[PDB]
Amino acid sequence: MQLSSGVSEIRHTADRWRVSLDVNHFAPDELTVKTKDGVVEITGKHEERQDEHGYISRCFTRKYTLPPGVDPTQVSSSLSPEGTLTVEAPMPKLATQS
Amino acid sequence: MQLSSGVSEIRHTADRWRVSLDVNHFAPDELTVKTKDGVVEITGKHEERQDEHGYISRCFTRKYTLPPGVDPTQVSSSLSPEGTLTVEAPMPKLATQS
Repeated sequence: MQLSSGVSEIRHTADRWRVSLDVNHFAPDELTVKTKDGVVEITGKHEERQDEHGYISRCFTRKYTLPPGVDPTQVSSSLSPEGTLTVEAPMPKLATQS
Repeated sequence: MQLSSGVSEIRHTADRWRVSLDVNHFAPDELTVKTKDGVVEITGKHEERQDEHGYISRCFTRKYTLPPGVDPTQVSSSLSPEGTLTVEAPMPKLATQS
Protein backbone atom coordinates (compact mmCIF):
# COMPACT_ATOMS: atom_id res chain seq x y z
CA MET A 1 0.00 0.00 0.00
CA GLN A 2 1.42 3.38 -1.08
CA LEU A 3 4.94 2.13 -0.43
CA SER A 4 4.96 0.40 -3.80
CA SER A 5 8.73 0.35 -3.36
CA GLY A 6 8.07 -2.10 -0.52
CA VAL A 7 6.43 -4.48 -3.00
CA SER A 8 7.46 -3.47 -6.53
CA GLU A 9 5.39 -6.36 -7.83
CA ILE A 10 1.90 -5.51 -9.03
CA ARG A 11 0.49 -8.67 -7.46
CA HIS A 12 1.50 -10.07 -4.08
CA THR A 13 0.37 -12.87 -1.78
CA ALA A 14 -0.27 -11.42 1.67
CA ASP A 15 -3.09 -9.97 3.78
CA ARG A 16 -4.49 -13.30 5.00
CA TRP A 17 -6.09 -14.24 8.32
CA ARG A 18 -6.78 -17.72 9.63
CA VAL A 19 -9.60 -18.36 12.13
CA SER A 20 -10.53 -21.88 13.18
CA LEU A 21 -13.66 -23.69 14.33
CA ASP A 22 -13.57 -26.98 16.21
CA VAL A 23 -16.68 -29.23 16.42
CA ASN A 24 -17.12 -31.46 13.36
CA HIS A 25 -15.08 -34.10 15.19
CA PHE A 26 -18.52 -35.16 16.32
CA ALA A 27 -19.68 -34.87 12.72
CA PRO A 28 -17.38 -34.68 9.68
CA ASP A 29 -20.16 -35.15 7.14
CA GLU A 30 -23.04 -33.98 9.30
CA LEU A 31 -21.44 -30.55 9.42
CA THR A 32 -22.60 -27.54 7.46
CA VAL A 33 -20.63 -24.38 6.73
CA LYS A 34 -22.74 -21.37 5.78
CA THR A 35 -21.47 -17.88 5.19
CA LYS A 36 -24.18 -15.39 6.08
CA ASP A 37 -23.26 -11.84 4.99
CA GLY A 38 -20.38 -11.59 7.44
CA VAL A 39 -21.93 -14.09 9.82
CA VAL A 40 -19.81 -17.23 9.95
CA GLU A 41 -21.56 -20.23 11.45
CA ILE A 42 -20.72 -23.90 11.58
CA THR A 43 -23.61 -26.33 11.78
CA GLY A 44 -22.93 -29.68 13.46
CA LYS A 45 -25.50 -32.08 14.86
CA HIS A 46 -25.82 -35.84 15.25
CA GLU A 47 -28.71 -38.24 15.71
CA GLU A 48 -29.17 -40.44 18.81
CA ARG A 49 -25.59 -41.55 19.52
CA GLN A 50 -24.68 -44.50 21.72
CA ASP A 51 -22.63 -43.79 24.84
CA GLU A 52 -21.10 -45.32 27.90
CA HIS A 53 -23.96 -44.17 30.09
CA GLY A 54 -26.85 -44.05 27.70
CA TYR A 55 -27.78 -42.70 24.28
CA ILE A 56 -26.69 -39.04 23.77
CA SER A 57 -26.99 -36.72 20.76
CA ARG A 58 -26.16 -33.01 20.64
CA CYS A 59 -26.26 -30.09 18.26
CA PHE A 60 -23.43 -27.60 18.09
CA THR A 61 -23.59 -24.03 16.87
CA ARG A 62 -20.88 -21.40 16.82
CA LYS A 63 -21.73 -18.07 15.27
CA TYR A 64 -19.19 -15.43 14.27
CA THR A 65 -20.82 -12.19 13.45
CA LEU A 66 -17.96 -10.06 12.24
CA PRO A 67 -19.41 -6.78 10.96
CA PRO A 68 -15.92 -5.14 10.59
CA GLY A 69 -16.18 -6.69 7.15
CA VAL A 70 -15.14 -10.29 7.05
CA ASP A 71 -15.43 -10.32 3.26
CA PRO A 72 -17.96 -13.03 2.20
CA THR A 73 -16.60 -13.28 -1.30
CA GLN A 74 -13.09 -13.94 -0.14
CA VAL A 75 -13.68 -16.15 2.92
CA SER A 76 -13.25 -19.91 2.32
CA SER A 77 -13.05 -22.82 4.76
CA SER A 78 -10.96 -25.98 5.16
CA LEU A 79 -12.16 -29.00 7.15
CA SER A 80 -10.15 -32.02 8.21
CA PRO A 81 -11.52 -35.27 9.81
CA GLU A 82 -10.00 -33.87 12.98
CA GLY A 83 -12.95 -31.49 12.89
CA THR A 84 -10.53 -28.68 12.24
CA LEU A 85 -12.50 -26.01 10.41
CA THR A 86 -9.99 -23.37 9.24
CA VAL A 87 -11.44 -20.15 7.81
CA GLU A 88 -8.61 -18.50 5.91
CA ALA A 89 -8.93 -15.32 3.94
CA PRO A 90 -8.17 -11.61 3.41
CA MET A 91 -10.16 -9.30 5.63
CA PRO A 92 -10.36 -5.76 7.07
CA LYS A 93 -7.67 -5.51 9.75
CA LEU A 94 -10.27 -4.00 12.09
CA ALA A 95 -9.97 -6.60 14.88
CA THR A 96 -12.47 -4.84 17.12
CA GLN A 97 -14.92 -6.56 19.51
CA SER A 98 -16.62 -9.94 19.08
CA MET B 1 -47.87 -35.96 59.09
CA GLN B 2 -48.97 -39.07 60.97
CA LEU B 3 -51.53 -39.91 58.27
CA SER B 4 -53.73 -42.99 58.49
CA SER B 5 -50.63 -44.90 59.55
CA GLY B 6 -52.71 -47.92 60.53
CA VAL B 7 -49.66 -50.10 60.00
CA SER B 8 -45.94 -49.43 59.95
CA GLU B 9 -45.00 -50.71 56.49
CA ILE B 10 -41.41 -49.83 57.33
CA ARG B 11 -39.56 -51.76 54.62
CA HIS B 12 -36.12 -50.21 54.11
CA THR B 13 -35.46 -52.49 51.14
CA ALA B 14 -33.92 -49.36 49.64
CA ASP B 15 -30.50 -50.16 48.18
CA ARG B 16 -31.53 -47.42 45.77
CA TRP B 17 -30.05 -46.73 42.36
CA ARG B 18 -28.19 -43.55 41.51
CA VAL B 19 -27.36 -42.30 38.03
CA SER B 20 -26.37 -38.79 36.95
CA LEU B 21 -27.11 -36.71 33.85
CA ASP B 22 -24.58 -33.93 34.40
CA VAL B 23 -25.01 -31.35 31.60
CA ASN B 24 -27.27 -28.56 32.86
CA HIS B 25 -24.06 -26.72 33.77
CA PHE B 26 -24.65 -25.05 30.45
CA ALA B 27 -28.31 -24.72 31.40
CA PRO B 28 -29.67 -24.31 34.95
CA ASP B 29 -33.14 -23.16 33.89
CA GLU B 30 -32.90 -24.10 30.24
CA LEU B 31 -33.13 -27.70 31.41
CA THR B 32 -36.22 -29.86 31.32
CA VAL B 33 -36.38 -33.21 33.12
CA LYS B 34 -38.85 -35.73 31.67
CA THR B 35 -39.62 -39.25 32.84
CA LYS B 36 -41.52 -41.22 30.24
CA ASP B 37 -42.32 -44.84 31.23
CA GLY B 38 -38.78 -45.96 31.92
CA VAL B 39 -37.52 -43.48 29.36
CA VAL B 40 -35.33 -40.95 31.16
CA GLU B 41 -34.58 -37.84 29.06
CA ILE B 42 -32.82 -34.64 30.01
CA THR B 43 -33.70 -31.67 27.85
CA GLY B 44 -31.00 -28.99 27.91
CA LYS B 45 -29.93 -26.30 25.46
CA HIS B 46 -27.50 -23.46 25.95
CA GLU B 47 -28.15 -19.82 25.13
CA GLU B 48 -26.18 -17.86 22.47
CA ARG B 49 -22.85 -17.52 24.25
CA GLN B 50 -20.89 -14.32 23.96
CA ASP B 51 -17.16 -14.93 23.91
CA GLU B 52 -14.30 -13.28 22.08
CA HIS B 53 -13.73 -16.61 20.36
CA GLY B 54 -17.24 -16.74 19.02
CA TYR B 55 -20.92 -16.71 20.01
CA ILE B 56 -21.72 -20.43 20.55
CA SER B 57 -24.72 -22.51 21.63
CA ARG B 58 -25.61 -26.18 21.73
CA CYS B 59 -28.39 -28.61 22.74
CA PHE B 60 -28.05 -31.76 24.84
CA THR B 61 -30.23 -34.82 24.55
CA ARG B 62 -29.79 -38.05 26.54
CA LYS B 63 -32.31 -40.84 26.23
CA TYR B 64 -32.07 -43.68 28.69
CA THR B 65 -34.56 -46.29 27.75
CA LEU B 66 -34.46 -48.46 30.85
CA PRO B 67 -37.64 -50.56 31.00
CA PRO B 68 -36.54 -53.27 33.56
CA GLY B 69 -34.23 -51.09 35.65
CA VAL B 70 -35.98 -47.74 36.24
CA ASP B 71 -39.40 -47.09 37.93
CA PRO B 72 -41.53 -44.18 36.55
CA THR B 73 -43.32 -43.47 39.81
CA GLN B 74 -40.52 -43.52 42.34
CA VAL B 75 -37.79 -41.91 40.25
CA SER B 76 -36.92 -38.38 41.34
CA SER B 77 -34.14 -36.06 40.25
CA SER B 78 -31.76 -33.70 42.02
CA LEU B 79 -30.30 -30.67 40.27
CA SER B 80 -27.72 -28.21 41.50
CA PRO B 81 -26.61 -24.92 39.83
CA GLU B 82 -23.42 -26.82 39.04
CA GLY B 83 -25.54 -28.73 36.50
CA THR B 84 -25.35 -32.06 38.30
CA LEU B 85 -28.51 -34.13 37.67
CA THR B 86 -28.81 -37.16 39.98
CA VAL B 87 -31.59 -39.66 39.34
CA GLU B 88 -32.00 -41.72 42.49
CA ALA B 89 -34.72 -44.22 43.31
CA PRO B 90 -35.86 -47.81 43.85
CA MET B 91 -36.05 -49.77 40.64
CA PRO B 92 -37.63 -53.07 39.48
CA LYS B 93 -34.78 -55.56 39.76
CA LEU B 94 -35.56 -57.39 36.52
CA ALA B 95 -33.44 -59.85 34.54
CA THR B 96 -33.16 -58.98 30.85
CA GLN B 97 -36.35 -58.77 28.77
CA SER B 98 -38.73 -61.27 27.19
